[PDB]
Amino acid sequence: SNIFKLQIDELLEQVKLKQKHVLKV
Amino acid sequence: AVGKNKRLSKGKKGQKKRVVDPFTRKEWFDIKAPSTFENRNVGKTLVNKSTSASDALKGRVVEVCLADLQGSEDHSFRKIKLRVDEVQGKNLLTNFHGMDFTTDKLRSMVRKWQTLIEANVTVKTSDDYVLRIFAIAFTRKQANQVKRHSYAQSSHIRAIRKVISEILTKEVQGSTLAQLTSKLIPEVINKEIENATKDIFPLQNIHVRKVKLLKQPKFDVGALMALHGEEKGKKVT
Amino acid sequence: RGFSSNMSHSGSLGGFGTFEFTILMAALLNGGGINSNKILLHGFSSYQLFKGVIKYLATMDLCHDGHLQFHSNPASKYIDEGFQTPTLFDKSTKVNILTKMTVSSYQILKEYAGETLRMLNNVVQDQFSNIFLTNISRFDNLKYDLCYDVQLPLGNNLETSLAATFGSMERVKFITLENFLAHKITNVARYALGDRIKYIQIEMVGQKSDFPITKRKVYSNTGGNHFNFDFVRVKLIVNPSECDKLVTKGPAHSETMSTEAAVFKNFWGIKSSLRRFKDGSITHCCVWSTSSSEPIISSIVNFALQKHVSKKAQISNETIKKFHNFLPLPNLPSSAKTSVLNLSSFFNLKKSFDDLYKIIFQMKLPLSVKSILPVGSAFRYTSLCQPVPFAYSDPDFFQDVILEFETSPKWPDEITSLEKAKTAFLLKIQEELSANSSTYRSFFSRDESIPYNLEIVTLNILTPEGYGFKFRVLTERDEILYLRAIANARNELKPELEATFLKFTAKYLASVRHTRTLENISHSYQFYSPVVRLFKRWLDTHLLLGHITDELAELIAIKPFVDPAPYFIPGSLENGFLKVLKFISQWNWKDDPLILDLVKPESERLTLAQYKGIQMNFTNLRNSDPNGTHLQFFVASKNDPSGILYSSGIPLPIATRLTALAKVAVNLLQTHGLNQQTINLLFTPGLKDYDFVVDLRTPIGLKSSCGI
Amino acid sequence: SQVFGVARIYASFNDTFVHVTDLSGKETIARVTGGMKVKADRDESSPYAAMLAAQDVAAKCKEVGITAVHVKIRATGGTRTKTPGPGGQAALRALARSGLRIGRIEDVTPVPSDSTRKKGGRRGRRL
Amino acid sequence: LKEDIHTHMAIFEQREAQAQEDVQSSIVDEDGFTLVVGKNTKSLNSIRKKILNK
RNA sequence: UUAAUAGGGACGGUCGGGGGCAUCAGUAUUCAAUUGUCAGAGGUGAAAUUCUUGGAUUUAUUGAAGACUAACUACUGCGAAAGCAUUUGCCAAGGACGUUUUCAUUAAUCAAGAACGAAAGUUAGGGGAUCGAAGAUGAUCAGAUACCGUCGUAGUCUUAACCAUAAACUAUGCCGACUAGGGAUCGGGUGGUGUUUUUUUAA
Repeated sequence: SNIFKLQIDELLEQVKLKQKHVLKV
Repeated sequence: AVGKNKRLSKGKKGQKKRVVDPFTRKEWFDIKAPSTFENRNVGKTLVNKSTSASDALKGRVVEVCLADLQGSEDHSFRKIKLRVDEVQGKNLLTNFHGMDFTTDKLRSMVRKWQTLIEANVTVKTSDDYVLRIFAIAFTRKQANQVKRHSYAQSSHIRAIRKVISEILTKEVQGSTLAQLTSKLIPEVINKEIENATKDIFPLQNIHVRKVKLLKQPKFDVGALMALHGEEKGKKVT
Repeated sequence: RGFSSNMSHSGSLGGFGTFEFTILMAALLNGGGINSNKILLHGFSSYQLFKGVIKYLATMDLCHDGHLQFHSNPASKYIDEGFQTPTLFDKSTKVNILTKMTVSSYQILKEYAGETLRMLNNVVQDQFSNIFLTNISRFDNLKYDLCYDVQLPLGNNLETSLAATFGSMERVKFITLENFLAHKITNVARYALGDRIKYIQIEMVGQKSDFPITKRKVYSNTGGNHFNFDFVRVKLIVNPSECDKLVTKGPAHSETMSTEAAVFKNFWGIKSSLRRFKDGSITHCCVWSTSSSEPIISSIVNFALQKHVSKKAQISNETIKKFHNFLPLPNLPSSAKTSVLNLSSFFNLKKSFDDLYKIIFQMKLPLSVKSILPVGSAFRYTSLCQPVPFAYSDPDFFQDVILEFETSPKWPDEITSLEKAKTAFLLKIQEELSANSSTYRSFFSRDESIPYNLEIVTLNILTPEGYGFKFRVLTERDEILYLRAIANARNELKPELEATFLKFTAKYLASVRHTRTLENISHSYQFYSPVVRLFKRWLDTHLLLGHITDELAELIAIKPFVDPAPYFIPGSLENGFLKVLKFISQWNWKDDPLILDLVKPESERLTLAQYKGIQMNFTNLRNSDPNGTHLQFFVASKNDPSGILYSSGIPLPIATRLTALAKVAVNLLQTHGLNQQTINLLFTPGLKDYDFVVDLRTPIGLKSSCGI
Repeated sequence: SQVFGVARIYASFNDTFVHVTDLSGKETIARVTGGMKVKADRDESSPYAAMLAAQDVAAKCKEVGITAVHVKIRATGGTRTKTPGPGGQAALRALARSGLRIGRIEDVTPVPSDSTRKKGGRRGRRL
Repeated sequence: LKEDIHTHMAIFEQREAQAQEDVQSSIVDEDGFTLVVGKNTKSLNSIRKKILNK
């Protein structure tokens, strides 16, 4: 489960949107 | 006792009248055996006609002597159980269900002045068919033996049981159920046990006493058709 | 999975998006059970929250039997009654959130969730990448077993008849003709095919959703502001068990014409008929004809759509036909009418073996015959071309058969005597067979597959039915002697000797287990016997079978079946073959091992200890061979825990060539869609990369003698 | 042209049952007993009652269509006697005299490897 | 082939025969040490490698 | 000073239906589900209570419960005795044998006292299939079949304590020596021998 949990965290940060564009829009 | 002096019973008051011959509605059905047996024809059975017929047919178990299926009196003394699995056009496709021997022999082989050895194993085939195997073997005296009895020491008995235990596990695991039956007919399993147990102690009447089918996998019609080796209807003109 | 919040009654797969996922999961935090109990807790983590919703969608039904109600503004409760459509009612707002969700799409959505719930519960193998980092929507043909494109008539407005069929009751029901037409084609296709299929998707190719501000409604080039699409494509997920049934059963006959029978007769028209069977039942059914070029699915949809939708429609799926034709057509009676799924030829070969199988037992020999185990390719339904009587020009005509006798202490202790004793047993078998059964013919041959064992002699039996069998003797003393050779061999020579053992166990010991499990497994996977044969056919065209052992091709080709995730089990010839191509293209055999659970569809499944054990073997081997020159493909299973049995000795160039071909093939597919031109390129060899090429011709044509 | 049945014979010390069924045994073809063919309860176990019962099934059996049977004789077994009595033997003879073809004969009496205590007790019974 | 098999094994049974006699012939060293040979042992070469193996 | 054909201890491979704790199997009995059929079933010398057309009895596919290890079973084995008969594992104990290993008299008899002690029985829990004192009830006709039939309490099983009695027998104190032959068997060890066995996996 720990391996799966860390795998989730890796996926999220990869697809996390860059906050700079949020300010731009 | 249908006599008059025989006292009246309470049940006699109410008697359903016999208004149907049950066999007016019964329909015959022909059984066939798997391809591993020489004689596939193994008789027929009857069921009430569908209002369904197939439901009562599925799960039906028929027991028969091997000699009829193999046409050899060298198998007059062995019995097989077949279970119905698929129905097609009055033909029943059966699969192996179990094997057992007749009572008269088991009394016949068992004689005084020797040791009785029985081993049992629970094991599954490559087809995930979980079966239980029973094996029987007896000690024998040598040609030049002079002792009246041929009793074997319990240490030998445990040694023989282990050899019988390990071997029976070997064939079943390394074979399928259909393949497993294919070895039963030539009684090949026995003759290893004689050879494997040959150095430990001389034995006689080595046989696989009984076979039980504990669990079955999910049914596969496609496989069953292969073991037995679709049909368009006729137009109502 | 290609799921979006966009409209689905139009035809696009979707209707379930993030909002529907979010609204659903919110409701579960407030209840969801039949007893209105919470199924999800606010303390759950992301994995648990995701697990519950996927588990929820998988097992509880929302369309036919049962529906949910919740209060956005009151515990959410599951109702057993269903509205026959995907329904997620909101009592507070009186809004059904699944209105955009179609019935047909809902079953596919349910299948995906339940199919994934199995991997989520899986503990043997990591499934993070498949569940999340694999796009299955890239290719429809990979994602769908069958695809038919239907060209509607008069497509700058649809024909008056089809437009007239729209009707006023349907404008009110279906606002757009596209929504109506999609429903029309679905219902007839569903009703016609019935159990032959699992899931159906109707896609409206070339449907636009954005238009210039200068225009009031979307403009399609063929539409002319009338219909916003180019053409309709019918995609199916077929059911292999009942796909190829000759007759479509219907309601039983009765004194008074029942409603279910009535619609059956009206739907099929002249194709309808009332037939009797051997069991004696009288039922309304229609009979079709099998063909070796196309499935029954192609004909039924063509007739059904034309009769009901429009008599001028054009239905064509040439890709599957071309795939079917590439499969070598056997030279048997009624070969053309035979379906690709029929294995009668293989069974007939087995029956001939059975007759000989009886004779050899009854023959008296010094040692009682223990067991004869057929191991030929045909016995596992993998032979590239089906067996044909007397077609001895076929390379696979002679099927290998293992003969084993009763264990004896009299076997020779030196190798060279041992087989010569085995030959003596074969010699006697031949003599008695020649005398007692003269109708059988026989001869001896020289086998040299095992290196340096130049005395193994095989008996070839020509069966009267017209089949050939090759018999080789197995002795228990045989395997220890090879071990004896390895131990005494010089340290420099030991790596060579173990290779000789490796081939021996490949032919004698592991071969038995290989044929046994593949044969039994093949029954569940109906399309395995065809697809493997085309796979070998594809390898032969590019001159790869010579170095690739037939077993290795089989194990590569079963991966899409034992491990279909993230995809489904293939149920089409095209779907199975291309998926094998997809796997090989993306297979990193240098860093990723290939290990298969040779088991039937949900024991003998690999456990954690066995799984890790095989993994350690790969790491140890790659530690010695990181670049992978000595070994390229690591194929392991219960039969093969070492993982090198069927993939040893392959030159690296052939291994790279195999992967290079698969990659480029996939690239061609992405650049150009599946069509007649592309598929021809797939199966034709360039032959230019080779440094030198030699042309050979045989004196006579061998195609006829090969049974083709 | 030859249909097989199974003629299961249960010969108890106070009665004899003649039972004919299909090969599976699920479908009963004809069950007759010594009691229904006798006037007094004591002759239920008599051989004479057995021949009447055996003849009755045989006539019924021929009507059905079956022409041969496999006989599986048995006694009460359990903690009691294991060998079939004269009634079971007598019924077997009648079936042969009836003209039906006999396939195979086997004794299927229940035999316990280990048995519960008998009803007679220690001093004994059958006085 | 029949002739070749016959000649080959016929020589083998001879070679096997002498080998088994040699091991079970009460071998004694020049200094009187009697080699111990187990029953069913067939070749002295076999005895040597068993020592080398262990 | 010996290392007693005194004794103790040790070690090697065996040997045991010796003991305990778990574990596996086996039919059989009863009960329950389903399944086909129909008039009786049961029981005894002759009968009646009893069950049964809501389907008895019987047939067949299963499941559950509690006991118990047939045939093999022997003038055979183990244990001080009472007693101990399915497989496998764990636990400790032990007779005999082998020993060119060790103590050096450490021994015999015997009070009180102590351990256990077949079956039955008592106290307090569990379980309760079968059999079954007691009690109830059918029949009370006929002497080789003359006391049977149905229900059946305590008990029969087990846990923790009491009770300590058997034709618990060689109807027969113990320790030590000596005073006839014969061949059968069990365990161990020694030699020979040729059959079954068998081959560098090991054993």
